[PDB]
Amino acid sequence: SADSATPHLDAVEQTLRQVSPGLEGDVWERTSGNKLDGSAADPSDWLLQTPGCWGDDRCVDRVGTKRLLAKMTENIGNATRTVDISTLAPFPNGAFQDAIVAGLKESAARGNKLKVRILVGAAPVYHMNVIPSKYRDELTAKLGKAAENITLNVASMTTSKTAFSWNHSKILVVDGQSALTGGINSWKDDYLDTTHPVSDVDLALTGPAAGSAGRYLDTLWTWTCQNKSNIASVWFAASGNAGCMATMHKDTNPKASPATGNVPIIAVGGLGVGIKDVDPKSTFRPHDNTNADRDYDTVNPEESALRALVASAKSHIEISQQDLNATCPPLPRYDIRLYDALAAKMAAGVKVRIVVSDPANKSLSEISDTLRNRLANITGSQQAAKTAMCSNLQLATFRSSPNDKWADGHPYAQHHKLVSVDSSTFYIGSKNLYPSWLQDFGYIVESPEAAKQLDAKLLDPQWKYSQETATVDYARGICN
Repeated sequence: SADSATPHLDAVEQTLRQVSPGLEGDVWERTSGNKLDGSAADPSDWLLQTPGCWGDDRCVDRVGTKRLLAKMTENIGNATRTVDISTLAPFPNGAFQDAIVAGLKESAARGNKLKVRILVGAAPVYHMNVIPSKYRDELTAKLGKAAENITLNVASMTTSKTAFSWNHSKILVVDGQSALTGGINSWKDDYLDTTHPVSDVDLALTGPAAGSAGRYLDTLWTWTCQNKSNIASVWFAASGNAGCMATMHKDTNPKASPATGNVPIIAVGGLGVGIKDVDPKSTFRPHDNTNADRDYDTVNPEESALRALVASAKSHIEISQQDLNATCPPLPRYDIRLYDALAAKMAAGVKVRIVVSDPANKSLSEISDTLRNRLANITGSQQAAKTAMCSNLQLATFRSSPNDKWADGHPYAQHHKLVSVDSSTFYIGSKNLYPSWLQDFGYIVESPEAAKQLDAKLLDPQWKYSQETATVDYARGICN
């Protein structure tokens, strides 16, 4: 018998086919043959960690931010057919807008005509910073003559006011062949023009998994175009006499996709609330959508995917997030199944590291108290729960230097949506682990070589400096 080289993806895949079988292909997809899109000078620069400083409370070395902007511009500049962008509102501005404009000009200068979609999600209150006809016109002016070659769709969307759902995915797909995704929403939101920048992470790849991201964006745009005449749901603006391109990706890029590398990946997203009510094909049989809505799970496979990635760990788990708990009533405070999965792992002796952003930006007591309470359910007593927790947990707030704050007095903040297990398989995307009912998207990658680069370039330094805030750290007998 033959031994799988992708045990973690195999397990996550099995769970996704149980939960969201009918969404396979569109909202989640397993592909082989991807390449993590790092040059030959720097093999790790698929890992787009911003700002890139470590050990330095003045963040001298901004190579991470500089590399992100250059990669956005380069990827768009190589477009020959399509450019597909999603983010949280507002529409691109500042340095991101400059990179979009420069890339689109470079593609046009090479003789290309492009279709371009730009989709943002809006909180129902934020409808000032979301005028799509204004953004279309400003981008068209900045493009100049290059605008003649661009068929543009720009939209802001809210899928549920009652259940607080709108797009939060952050994706750049070019020609359905290259993709960037992660937690970086904009230059200003991560305070990157600043001497207290926010730590964040994106990944860049090429290959079939970029097609997966395009199919996810086709799912959101099919709904957006179906609702383009409902002003409460969608504000839509297009160039010239262009239509609403519901399926730009299916139409302009194909399904069979050639391999560019040897990395297996599960692309996985969610549809939030108000796009699709249920996966009619699902036989899964496990208001609070995170913890008490089966139908919601079936159209939000990313939630089950992230819990399955935790469950697949045999040795150790590292979680880096803005938080594990939500502070947004009516949302629940935490994902019960996620915390139960983490508790069961510690009950087995699997190590769990959780680094979250400084509450200033305890936050920590909330996490350890909950893990302990879920462990008490499993182990039978608070004393046995403490034994399992103190012996297997590392819990801290984030720091990128030996200073407790940035040199300029602001606290460190972090916005990662990162999970890694067994120095093997990791998620980078836009989906927070705290309860949230938005459209989100990310990639789960199984590659020990890449996961070890993630250790060396991100998680090892993160812990070198964050351990100083730890309230629990089994490696030094700390358990306060």
